[PDB]
Amino acid sequence: GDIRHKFSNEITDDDYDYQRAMHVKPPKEESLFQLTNILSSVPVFKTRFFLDFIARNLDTNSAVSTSDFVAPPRVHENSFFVYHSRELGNVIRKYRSLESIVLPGALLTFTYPLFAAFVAIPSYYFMFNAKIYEMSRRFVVRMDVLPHLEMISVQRIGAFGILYTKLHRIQDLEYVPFDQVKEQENYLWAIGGHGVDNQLIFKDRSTGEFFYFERQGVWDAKGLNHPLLN
Amino acid sequence: YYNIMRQVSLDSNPIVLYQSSTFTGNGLQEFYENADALTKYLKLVPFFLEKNLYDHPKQFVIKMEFHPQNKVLSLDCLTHQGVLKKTVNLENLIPVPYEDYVQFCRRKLFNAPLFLDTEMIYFNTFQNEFYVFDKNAKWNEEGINHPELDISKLYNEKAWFDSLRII
Amino acid sequence: FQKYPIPRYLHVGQWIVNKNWKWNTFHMFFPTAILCFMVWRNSMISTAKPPNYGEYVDPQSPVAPKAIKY
Amino acid sequence: HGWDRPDVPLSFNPLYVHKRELSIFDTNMWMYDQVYPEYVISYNEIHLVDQWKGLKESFSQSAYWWAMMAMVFGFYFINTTPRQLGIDTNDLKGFLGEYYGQYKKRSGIRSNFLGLDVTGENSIIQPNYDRKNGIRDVIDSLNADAGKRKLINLEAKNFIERVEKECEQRILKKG
Amino acid sequence: PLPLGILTYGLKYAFAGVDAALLTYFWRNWNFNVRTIGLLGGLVGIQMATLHIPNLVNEVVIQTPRRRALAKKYISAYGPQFFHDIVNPKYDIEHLRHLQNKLNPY
Amino acid sequence: MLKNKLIKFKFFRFVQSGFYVDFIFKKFSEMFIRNIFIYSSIFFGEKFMI
Amino acid sequence: SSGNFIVLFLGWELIGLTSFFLINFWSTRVGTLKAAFKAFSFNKLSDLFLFFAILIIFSTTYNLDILSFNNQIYLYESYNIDMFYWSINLIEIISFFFISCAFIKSAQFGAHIWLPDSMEAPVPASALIHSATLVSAGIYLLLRLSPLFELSKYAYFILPLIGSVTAFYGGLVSAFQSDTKKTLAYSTISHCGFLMVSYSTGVLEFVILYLYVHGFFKAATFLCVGNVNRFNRNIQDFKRMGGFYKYLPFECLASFVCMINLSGLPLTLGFYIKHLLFIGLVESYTLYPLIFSSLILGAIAGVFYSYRLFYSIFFDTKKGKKAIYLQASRIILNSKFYSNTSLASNLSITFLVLISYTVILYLYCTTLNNYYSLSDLKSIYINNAYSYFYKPDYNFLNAVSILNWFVIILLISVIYLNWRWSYYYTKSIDSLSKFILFSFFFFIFSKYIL
Amino acid sequence: GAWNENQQHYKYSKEEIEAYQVPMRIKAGPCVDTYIPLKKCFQENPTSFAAKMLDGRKGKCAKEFKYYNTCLNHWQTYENNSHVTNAYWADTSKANADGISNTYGGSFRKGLAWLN
Amino acid sequence: YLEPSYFHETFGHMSQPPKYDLIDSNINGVEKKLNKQILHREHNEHKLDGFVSMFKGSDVAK
Amino acid sequence: SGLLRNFEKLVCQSQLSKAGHKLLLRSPNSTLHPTAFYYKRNSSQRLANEMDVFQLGLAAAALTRQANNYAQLLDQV
Amino acid sequence: MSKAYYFVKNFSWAEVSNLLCYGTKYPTVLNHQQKVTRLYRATLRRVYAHQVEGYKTDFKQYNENITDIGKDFNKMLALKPESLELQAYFKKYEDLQEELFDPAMIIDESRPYAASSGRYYIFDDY
Ligand SMILES: Nc1ncnc2c1ncn2[C@@H]1O[C@H](COP(=O)(O)OP(=O)(O)O)[C@@H](O)[C@H]1O
Repeated sequence: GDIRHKFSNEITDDDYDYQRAMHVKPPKEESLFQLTNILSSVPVFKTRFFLDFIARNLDTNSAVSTSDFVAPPRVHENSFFVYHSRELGNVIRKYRSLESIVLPGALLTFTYPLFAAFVAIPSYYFMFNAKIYEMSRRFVVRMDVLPHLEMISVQRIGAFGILYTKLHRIQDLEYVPFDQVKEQENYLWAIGGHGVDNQLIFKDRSTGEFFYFERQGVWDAKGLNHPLLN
Repeated sequence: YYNIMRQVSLDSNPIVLYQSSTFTGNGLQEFYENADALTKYLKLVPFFLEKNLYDHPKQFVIKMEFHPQNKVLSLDCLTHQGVLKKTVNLENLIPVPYEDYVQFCRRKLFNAPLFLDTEMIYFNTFQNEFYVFDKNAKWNEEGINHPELDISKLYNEKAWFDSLRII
Repeated sequence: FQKYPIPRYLHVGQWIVNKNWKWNTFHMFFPTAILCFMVWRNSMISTAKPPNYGEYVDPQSPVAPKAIKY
Repeated sequence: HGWDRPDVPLSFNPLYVHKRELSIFDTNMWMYDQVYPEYVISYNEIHLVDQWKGLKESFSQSAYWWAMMAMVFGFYFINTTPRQLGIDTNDLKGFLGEYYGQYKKRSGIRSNFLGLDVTGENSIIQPNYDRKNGIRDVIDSLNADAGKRKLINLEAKNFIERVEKECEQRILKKG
Repeated sequence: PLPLGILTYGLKYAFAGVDAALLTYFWRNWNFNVRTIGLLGGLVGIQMATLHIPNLVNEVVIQTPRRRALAKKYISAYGPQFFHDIVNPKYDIEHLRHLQNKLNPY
Repeated sequence: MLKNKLIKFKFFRFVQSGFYVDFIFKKFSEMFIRNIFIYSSIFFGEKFMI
Repeated sequence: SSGNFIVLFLGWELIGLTSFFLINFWSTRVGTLKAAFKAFSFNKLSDLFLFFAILIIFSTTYNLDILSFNNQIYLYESYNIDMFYWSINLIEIISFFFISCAFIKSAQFGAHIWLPDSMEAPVPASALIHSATLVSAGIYLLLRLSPLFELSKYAYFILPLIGSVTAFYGGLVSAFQSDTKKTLAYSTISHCGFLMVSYSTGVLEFVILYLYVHGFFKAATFLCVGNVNRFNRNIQDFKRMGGFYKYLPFECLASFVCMINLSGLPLTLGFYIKHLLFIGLVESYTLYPLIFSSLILGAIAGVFYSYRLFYSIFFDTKKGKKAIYLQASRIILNSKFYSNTSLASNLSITFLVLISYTVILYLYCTTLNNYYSLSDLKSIYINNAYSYFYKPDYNFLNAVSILNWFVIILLISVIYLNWRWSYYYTKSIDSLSKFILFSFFFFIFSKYIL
Repeated sequence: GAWNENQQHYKYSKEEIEAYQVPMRIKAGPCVDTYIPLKKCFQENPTSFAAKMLDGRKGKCAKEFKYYNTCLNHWQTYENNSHVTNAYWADTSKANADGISNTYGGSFRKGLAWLN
Repeated sequence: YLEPSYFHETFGHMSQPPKYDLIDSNINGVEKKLNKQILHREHNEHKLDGFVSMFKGSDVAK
Repeated sequence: SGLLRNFEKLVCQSQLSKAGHKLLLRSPNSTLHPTAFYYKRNSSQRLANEMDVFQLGLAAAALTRQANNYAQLLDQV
Repeated sequence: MSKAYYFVKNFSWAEVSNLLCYGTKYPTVLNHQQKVTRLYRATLRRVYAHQVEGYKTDFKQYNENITDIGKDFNKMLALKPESLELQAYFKKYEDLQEELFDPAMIIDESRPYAASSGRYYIFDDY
């Protein structure tokens, strides 16, 4: 319902081009200083060596997803894969692997490691463990069902960025209510309860183990629709 | 809501419903052979940089097949590494707009090339990745108008309108 | 807020606009400026300022503070 | 625009019909107004019942913030040493010296200029030359701190002189 | 020498940032290889050489004309014999501290 | 810490209320006004004493 | 511009009357009348205390000249007045009265209630009252009577603890306020507490610089908040606001600059003022631990409130009513004059910010430079705290490092805390991890590698 | 010779100091002699606030600036005892062994966080 | 940029850019080496004399 | 994902997406046999009271295997 | 258009709670269905006042809470007024509202005793 054509001195659309830097607009024209224009104009980018480097560096084509159904590798001989983390698990592993370098790197590079500890201790206790450390502790990276032992083989992350798989009794599994585990883990569920589905959390009753699955995790129907898992 | 994985197959006679006109070739070498496709790929290098460095899950679709027998999409997109074929559940693909696709990346992307049809973003929620076709492309009118691709068979209000939201 | 009728008999200043505001402003500025100049002269008649830079008060001058002689 | 909105309705200032007798037992306890009269004071924290209950709840909740302050103070005190601050050591006759001079002057204990035989003691605000209280203790503490700093500087100078003399002797001792 | 400017500080910071980004890409992707290590070492060496170059370029281009002009002005004021005697290793620094500069108004 | 007592709205309400200092001071002032002006001054002062 | 004790009382009374009338902007509304009455009562109590102090001073000296009194305040230090059955020192009672009168005006604990309730005044009225004048009365009064406040034991113990507690309380309150007016008032209270603590430090230059910078920045922030409320139809709470950055770009940018300057954030005039305030603390206080804790807590709290306000008003979800945005979202309004605020207001804000920046730069040049260009402060008590500003040791450096590390930790927490689930919550964690790794690599490479 | 002494080593009378409008803070310190020439040059050579805050060598007022800088460094080191403070911070063991300052060393606690 | 003491506090005093005059190459020979050694000794003695003065220069003003 | 690096060893997602593939994942610290899970002596009650059929049988077989290994090592003592 | 005299009159905490739940200090005058509807509407408004508008919102959590509140309200409405379950549900909703009692609640100008109310004196034709 614009009436811009009626008046001549009215602001034109061509004038409103500096607002593209803050307001997202569909492409109307590519700038001379645009990165795409720079790439498509310089004959240096037309060399075969640059194209070969572009095709043979960065992310590889093999790891890119190609199907709506995927099958990970087999942990054991007779187990059945059920659930697997896709991106959240990788990011958690990368975050836990930061301590594999930063902790030694700071130890060899900080003049006051005592000050670093006196700072980070409350950060872990009050801000970090309830955010990342305990979330990764309760994170279930991969979960399969071993039929021979009628158990669940679950591989999860460990503090220094490690992987560890354990077998837990299926009869020890109980459905954990979010309301039943709300208040006692309030800050844990408040700051970092976003990545896991509070409507689906399990518990191994043998050692009081809490198993949490990512809200974006990949679940296999064949494993879910098994006699072991009802 | 739930990411339940179910095995699918191919109809073995999938209908080719869309093929990029400019990006015609066997793969990366064929695109390098064509000068115009080479310039398009040079422009799409910013798309590759956005996907890799800026962590933007997205694909530049250059061809497509449809397997209504298996209810699957058999797209064939192009990237800095070459041509990649993607099989997608027909229930896992939804429409999306240019503003939504752009704002899906928290970091600011580079200047867009003109070879992208901004109004036809396609999000694979199961893979959670956006896809943009080529502006210069040929779309099969009969292939798109098959009874399987009807909005009555595909368009669900909850998935279409509220599944992908950024706050 | 949307303007509403006010009693013409009421001596209110609610959003009162005068068309001849220019002449009234000029008249209320000029004589006020003259009065301000006169008051400024009267106030500057009796003033105290710190001594100038580089000037030191010799204590023998009467300008220096005096003491009551018993 | 688009709708000829009428004048502002008179309901914007509704008239209050007093349904309860404003007893003289609450004189000026309610701010009277022909439109929307109010109570004299506002308690927006009506969730708290009473003043004693409110104080108890506030003291219970303030414990967490008090503990946080204590933790911050401990983290600072277990990771820092006392500093060297005080009055300007080079100036002993100013704020410090004037106090001792006035305490040694005691001009308020002299006789009247006209022989009236009435001294500063003959007043409600009477001079007192032997107070030794109030800011006098703080002045003494500041003087002690300045003396400690000056002694530290002098000891540093003496130790440096001793170090230089020992180095000269050892260089001379070797021969 | 002239003080280090915005260009030099920014060049140093950009080299450090590029190295940090490369190290992040390596560690995060676990892409640590012999070729990557050699490229990183070569980049570090080239960055050091370039950082030494801007200082050399600035110092030479600025000071050398200014130093030549100042020396020529002082040569006419003091003397080549005095300058050489100062350059001679037999001079005493104690007297050199007590020597007066004829171009010092004081 | 899995549960933070400072994360609940009750802690948030107490903090945003300025530790209820306003409530305490207002209750004390109201008690003073009720006891002094009406009870002590007007009633015991004017009605009774005067 | 008071020259005599009568002039100071006249000025205080005029300020009180002006505040009472200004707060009563909507005289037809009796709800604000309660706040106006509370403010008037507080001002009257302050005026009574000031009158009692002035009467005591006159009975002591019978001279109303402020300059002469300051030049003669050291005379009668050794004296006492027989009040009831107690005999307190002459300086003690007058100093206590002056300090109480200042605390009533310059909002302190127990007397800061009227400051938050004073938000019922219009936007410019609140901007004027909160930034200075009513808020700057106490600091100016204390600075004018600097020699009198120098030799008071009651002031010595009262000023540091009261200032630190008030600053901490104001900061914590501003950290929890959703109303823009309430958040701004609590931040102003925190700034007044910090200014009082600086006055307790004994260095006047830091007090003057903090006053100027805080006043300018608070005025800018108050103007931005008033503009936002005007766009929100007199709604001051940020809980029902959001997406206003696209509506008001100028307001968003000005608010960002003002919050960066005012919140004591690092690398600014606020950071310099905070460092100067932390430098001059004396360690002879009996309640030193609590004072230090309160000072640190009040220093750290500004950034959280500023960031929360900025994000909620400008870059949060559309928590505002659909009417506020959609009514101006009509295509018809699109023209060369489209603006959510007034061009005159925006230009005034820009000019005021530029002038304030220039004046603060000039003040820092005159005071904070190597050559002290300040005139005589008329103070005979000069502390050695300037030595630390000229040449401190590594202990103060490590203390400042600890403070900056707490600030950086708070910034990181506010940067990556996922208070709500989101499509990029995992992506936010990945971004935070990448930032930490890159920061570690840059710290390693820039100091050791190159 | 003295750090507070001016290049010409002359004492300024109270009348001259008041005529120089020297700050009372500077008058409190012992570096008045050097600050007198620097103040005289600055008053005789006007520089803007941006100029003075931006000039590194203080422009024309250079020798007086250096003398005042030395005097102020001495004054601020003595009043803060920063010399012995930094000495003890460099090595708590060496300072305790050398007996540089008994009072400073007797309460010298570096702190666990600051490298124990 | 002009006040990096804040960066020198929290992040420490990092590595500065290479700042050197590189003007001693005006001459050549063992005389240049002797001059460089004399300059190093002069810098060390200047540090020592500064320490001695800052330690003994406390009693200059009384 | 990797620069100046070869992805020859990486498993293709095309191979991964196929159900029934011969892909096997070997993970560190992966306990594929609960031999020591149900091993416990000096129980306050009987092993049958404390443990169920599955755990009891697994522990019994583990003990038998350990005894067999020890006896096999005893032939050269 | 409710008279926002919640903090303008010297009403007790019980009075404030009654005004919040049913809008009247004497909710016993309200009927069963009327009281149930008023409680449901007040609970929805208070939930939106903390989960749809506030510090940080979550649309999915708000929807889930709304569904739970709707189920509880349907159960209460289909129950008898003289039922222990209905009274228990009413108490639960009142306690949920009381836990959400925000002293600095946003008062819309459309309220009779609002903050912006009483700003101007409207002159009648008289
Ligand atoms: N004169 C009075 N005496 C006692 N209480 C009063 C008086 N005026 C007002 N109130 C209190 O103020 C509140 C507001 O009453 P009002 O709104 O006029 O009645 P209603 O809610 O029936 O319209 C009442 O709950 C009442 O308790």
